[PDB]
Amino acid sequence: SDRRFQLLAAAERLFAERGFLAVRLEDIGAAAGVSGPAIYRHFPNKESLLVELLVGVSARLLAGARDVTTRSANLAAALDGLIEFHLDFALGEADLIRIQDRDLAHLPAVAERQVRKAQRQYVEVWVGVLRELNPGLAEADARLMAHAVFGLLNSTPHSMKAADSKPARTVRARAVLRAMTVAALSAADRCL
Amino acid sequence: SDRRFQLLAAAERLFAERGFLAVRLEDIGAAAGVSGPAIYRHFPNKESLLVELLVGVSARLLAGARDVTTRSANLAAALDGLIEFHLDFALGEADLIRIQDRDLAHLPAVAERQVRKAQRQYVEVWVGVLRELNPGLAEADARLMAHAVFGLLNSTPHSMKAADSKPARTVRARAVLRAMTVAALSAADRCL
Repeated sequence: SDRRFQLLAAAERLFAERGFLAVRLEDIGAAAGVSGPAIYRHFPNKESLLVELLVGVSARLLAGARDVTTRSANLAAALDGLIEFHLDFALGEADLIRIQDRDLAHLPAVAERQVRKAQRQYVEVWVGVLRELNPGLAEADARLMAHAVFGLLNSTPHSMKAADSKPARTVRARAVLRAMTVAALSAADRCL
Repeated sequence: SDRRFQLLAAAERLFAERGFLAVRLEDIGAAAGVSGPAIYRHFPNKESLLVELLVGVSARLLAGARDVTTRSANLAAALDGLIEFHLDFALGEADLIRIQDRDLAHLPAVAERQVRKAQRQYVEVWVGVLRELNPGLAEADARLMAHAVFGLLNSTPHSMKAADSKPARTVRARAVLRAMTVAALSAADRCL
């Protein structure tokens, strides 16, 4: 029916492999599996994809994270809920992490401000939960731990590349990273 | 005597705060503290600084990391040596990490290839040490562990920004980060 979402999918990958500037809109629809010039109806032109792609997913992850917090019985499980929830994003949507890391600056200034706002709030969602579990942590302490863990979790692009993606490797990748992050937050709490 | 290094120093800060593209060579020497056109003798023009800056430091960190391996009494101590050696770079040379994050693409093809070559080998130095400490782990495990740890350590620029640099905060950053990375690497050895 609607060839739009099929086209976004193609953009995500092509922006992930070769750079945003490297990728030309012409071969987005070609590699996508879509018609000729009917593409130039909803995604003229290139920058328009990047914005929906980044701004969209970023707004979700903030909502999705703030949901985990609301739905959690207590704080202990809220932290686990986040760890898992981010791990899902981290291992599943490994393309968007690379796009975050490179092509965030080739986003229109209005949308860039917007995406950064969401990231900041998403870190603050963690900080909130991380800091209420251990009130002896300062703001900057929670932040440090929060970015630390994300740094660790979002390091997957340097390991979970296209020539890989085997589900046996993914679940083992998940198993470890989880184990790493939980033990990293615990070491932090004890240190301070 | 020779105001080249003073010019290098200026560059690092200016490339870190404002983007590479945004930085004009004119105001590198201005904010640096140097003469007018005598600058245009050893660093014409802009791109030249970025290459010496990145290629120099990258090639050093490889050497420095490979030194830690050699001189260390045993393997367990070689890991602590590396963790501490990277912490030195991660927290101290915070500017470069932000430049490695963004403006690696605006390096000439020959230099970019060389900078990535060093990063790759620097990871392999860890891999080598991390894999001999636990031969139960396969290659792809020790890679994921290495990149995991670097993601955690190189998350500093999201906290230790220019509006700060109070040494009390850095020793705390160093203490937490080390504690987190050491606890994380063991969790990895256990889980798998």
